[PDB]
Amino acid sequence: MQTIKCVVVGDGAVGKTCLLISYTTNKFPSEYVPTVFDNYAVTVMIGGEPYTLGLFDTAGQEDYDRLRPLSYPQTDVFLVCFSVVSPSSFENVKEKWVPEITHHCPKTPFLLVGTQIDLRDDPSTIEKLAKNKQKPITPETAEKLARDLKAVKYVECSALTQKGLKNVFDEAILAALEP
Amino acid sequence: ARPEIIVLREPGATWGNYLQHQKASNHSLHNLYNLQRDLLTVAATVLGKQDPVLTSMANQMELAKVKADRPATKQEEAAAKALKKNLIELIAARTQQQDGLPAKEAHRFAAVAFRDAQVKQLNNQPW
Ligand SMILES: Nc1nc2c(ncn2[C@@H]2O[C@H](COP(=O)(O)OP(=O)(O)O)[C@@H](O)[C@H]2O)c(=O)[nH]1
Ligand SMILES: [Mg+2]
Repeated sequence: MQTIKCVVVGDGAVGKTCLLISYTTNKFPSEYVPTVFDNYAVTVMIGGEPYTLGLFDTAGQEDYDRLRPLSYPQTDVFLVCFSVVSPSSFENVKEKWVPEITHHCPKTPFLLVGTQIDLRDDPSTIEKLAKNKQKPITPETAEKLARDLKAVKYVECSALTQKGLKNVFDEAILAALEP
Repeated sequence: ARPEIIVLREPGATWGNYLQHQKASNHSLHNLYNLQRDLLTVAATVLGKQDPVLTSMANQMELAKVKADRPATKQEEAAAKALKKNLIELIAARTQQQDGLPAKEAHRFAAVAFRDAQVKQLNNQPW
């Protein structure tokens, strides 16, 4: 069977693990959220052909910087993640994540993925963001960064509401089946 | 622009069914995965289930065998060579963090703790 290996990468607390659990189980986790997603593989039918899809989470904290890339070999697509209510995480896409994956997997395509979009329209998050100056990241400014850093595209989702969730992984599968 | 994509979700740990077990001829990347898994399990034993990331990564070294084996690159074989040293440095750093230990004492503890746990693991490999 042909195999798609997808690796999810990004800052701590952006929602990497929950995005993976909500997508694979169709449930948002509150009771069991490991730091790194449990081992997962599934059958995907793509144009009548069966593919193995393997989804790999990572630990984004700098303590693991020398251990994290052990899971990069043979990766077919990366998901580079940031929360749309964390400008800090958006910044690290440019300065840490894309430099990291392109140093190890220099021709492997990647999507830029915005997470937690249900917090864009939640006052307390905007309230907290107004203090020390920040606003949520918009699809516009995020699409620019994706053009700049040569991501396949920008996609967006909420693990909590499941909005856009299916599409993120459809696009990833497509980006994996490429030149 | 787009094929019909249907994901066949299944409940539970099905992933073991998807592993490709057949070894490459020279320089098996899969064998590399096995050694790295063994090293990560040793560091997880030392840190004593205070750090579940190491165990999760060991688990991933198995999951990684969903991709068919091939000969390893030089960056991959060097990474597997550098891994022990890097795990010891993590343990060391952690021991300065949690405990009061000065860096050189922490490193010494880490090297010895790792060496000894590695020996126990090797001597507990089943027949
Ligand atoms: N409101 C909301 N919260 C989320 C979402 N995804 C994750 N979270 C929360 O963000 C925190 C970190 O999520 P986690 O999956 O562990 O992030 P990770 O460190 O990148 O793996 C947790 O408290 C989650 O409940 C989301 O889509 N919406
Ligand atoms: Mg996580």
